[PDB]
Amino acid sequence: VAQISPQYPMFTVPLPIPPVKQPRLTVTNPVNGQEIWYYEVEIKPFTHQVYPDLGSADLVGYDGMSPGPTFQVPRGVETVVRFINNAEAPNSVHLHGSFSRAAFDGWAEDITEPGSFKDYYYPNRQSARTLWYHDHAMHITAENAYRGQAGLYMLTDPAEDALNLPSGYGEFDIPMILTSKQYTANGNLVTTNGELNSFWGDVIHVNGQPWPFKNVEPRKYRFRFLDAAVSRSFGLYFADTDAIDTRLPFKVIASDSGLLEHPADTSLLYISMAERYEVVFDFSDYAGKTIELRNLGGSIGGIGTDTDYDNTDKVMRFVVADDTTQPDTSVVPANLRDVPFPSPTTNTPRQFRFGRTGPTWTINGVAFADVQNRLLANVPVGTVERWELINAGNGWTHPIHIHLVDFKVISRTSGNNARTVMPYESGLKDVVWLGRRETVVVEAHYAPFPGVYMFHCHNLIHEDHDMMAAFNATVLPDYGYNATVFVDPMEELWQARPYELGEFQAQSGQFSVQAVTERIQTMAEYRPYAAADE
Ligand SMILES: *[C@@H]1O[C@H](CO)[C@@H](O[C@@H]2O[C@H](CO)[C@@H](O[C@@H]3O[C@H](CO)[C@@H](O)[C@H](O)[C@@H]3O)[C@H](O)[C@H]2NC(C)=O)[C@H](O)[C@H]1NC(C)=O
Ligand SMILES: Nc1ncnc2c1ncn2[C@@H]1O[C@H](COP(=O)(O)OP(=O)(O)OP(=O)(O)O)[C@@H](O)[C@H]1O
Ligand SMILES: *[C@@H]1O[C@H](CO)[C@@H](O[C@@H]2O[C@H](CO)[C@@H](O)[C@H](O)[C@H]2NC(C)=O)[C@H](O)[C@H]1NC(C)=O
Ligand SMILES: [Cl-]
Ligand SMILES: [Cl-]
Ligand SMILES: [Cu+2]
Ligand SMILES: [Cu+2]
Ligand SMILES: [Cu+2]
Ligand SMILES: [Cu+2]
Repeated sequence: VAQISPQYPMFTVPLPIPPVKQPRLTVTNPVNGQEIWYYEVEIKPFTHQVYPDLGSADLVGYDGMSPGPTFQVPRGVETVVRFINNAEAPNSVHLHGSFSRAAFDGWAEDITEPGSFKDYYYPNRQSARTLWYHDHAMHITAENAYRGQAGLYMLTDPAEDALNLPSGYGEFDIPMILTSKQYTANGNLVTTNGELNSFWGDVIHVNGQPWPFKNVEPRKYRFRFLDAAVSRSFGLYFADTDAIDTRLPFKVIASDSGLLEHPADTSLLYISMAERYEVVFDFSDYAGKTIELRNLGGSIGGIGTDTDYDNTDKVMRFVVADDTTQPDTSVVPANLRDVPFPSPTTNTPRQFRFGRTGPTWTINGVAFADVQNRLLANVPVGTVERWELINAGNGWTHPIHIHLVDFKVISRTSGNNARTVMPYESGLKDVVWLGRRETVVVEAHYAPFPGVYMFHCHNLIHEDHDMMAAFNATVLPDYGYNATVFVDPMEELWQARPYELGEFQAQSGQFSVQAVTERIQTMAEYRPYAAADE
């Protein structure tokens, strides 16, 4: 249908790379003598000239930019990130892909008001994967995400590095953070506020830039795809501009939770909100060509309901040079890793139904705000469980996120007989897309930390009104590991604290080296992540 946003100059601005986010300092952990990387992130308003010939867009972002700066963390280095609210509305930060303790996982009610800051303690012990950090605050997630509180967080393993995949952030390892927005005549953002069905957007962005180009060498690139959009699901394919309907093959090498067991040979990638897929594309056969990254129309080929616009079939262009600077020495092994799949269970699955109760998006007819009713499951830590995620509806689709766990997609049924399980769903994931009339069974090990945790739809419109609920990953009082201070997300010890702008800019009081050191050494003594130690 006709584009509503003004006419944009297609493929004329080059793809931005979020900078890598540098720690302020490191703090000796008294427990193990190791260095904890400490960072400061300032959430603040800024403007961006999106449309060269028009007004500015008002955004609010991690360190005054969208996407946020990219985190790059080796497995086994604990990080502490002080997320500092200097904006107009509260925040709650969720590290999506992290088995963070309940109080460091971005619980929607665990907010930071402006003039406050919260310290998040992350383990960084999981399998190498593309994580992303984003706002999760009660009822205001859609707008906080859309206005630009989302950035990448790369968990790296030297073992993954010995597979010799195309490498180097900004070089042959490219973040591909997709968003779908709408602009006014004056080129500001159209707000998602008061939207209750879906906010599709008619302007496609990669890393915050509408319809970019990148100049590439005719060799393999590692592409880290993330759908950071509010509501748009995609069917990605690449075509030579000479033949825009001819889909070029590529390999999926990883899903949400990290590497597949084997690359999945693919020509069409389904990706919905909050899904991460890592692709290797070989430009070597296309020396001298423009490859266009495109999106499947017909609401992702009849899997979705998304409205398509004049230009939502276009993502960005790759202008392929005649030659490499030096040889491409990277490969893609047939065997990437042994995926730590959960031990299969025969226990009867739980059922969660994603639908409507009048004007409200619900799970089992419950809204997240209905505190009484929203804790839908108690799972003993260690348990493997199958959840059957049900979309009975033809008029909505629901990418379901479970916090804490990595899961195996066991099965997909479709009431429009459209598809089953996809080859790139062969590994471990933390989001799975319920297309039209789709039921999906996932299997997860609810481990290793006890806590109250969220699960929900990642269509941020639906999440906010109000398709979210909670599970309790439970232990008996004799469990120890200080479980009593890490099970309740709203525990006083880990709550936001106020600060003054002058303290923050001068690196004094609470931001002295000394205070930051004392505060993080105190946190470390509680040993939040000990039970994972292997
Ligand atoms: C999520 O599940 C956890 C279990 O992992 C629940 O925490 C448990 O809460 C009960 C009471 O809330 C605690 O037992 C109590 O101990 C004191 C004596 O020291 C006494 O006042 C009570 O009679 C009772 O025996 C239990 O220790 C605690 N477990 C842990 C490990 O903290 C938690 O309540 C659940 N959250 C929700 C929202 O359901
Ligand atoms: N996006 C939406 N927002 C609100 N209501 C919707 C939406 N899409 C569909 N509905 C309504 O919700 C109900 C269920 O929609 P659904 O897609 O299941 O409809 P259907 O085609 O009639 O399927 P069935 O015959 O199995 O009910 C219907 O009353 C429909 O009109
Ligand atoms: C739970 O948290 C407490 C609070 O930090 C830990 O207590 C510390 O333990 C170390 C080593 O035993 C001592 O040297 C500290 O002086 C303790 N501080 C306090 C206030 O008690 C405790 O070890 C943690 N327990 C577990 C099981 O992880
Ligand atoms: Cl059930
Ligand atoms: Cl110990
Ligand atoms: Cu998320
Ligand atoms: Cu998450
Ligand atoms: Cu939904
Ligand atoms: Cu979430």
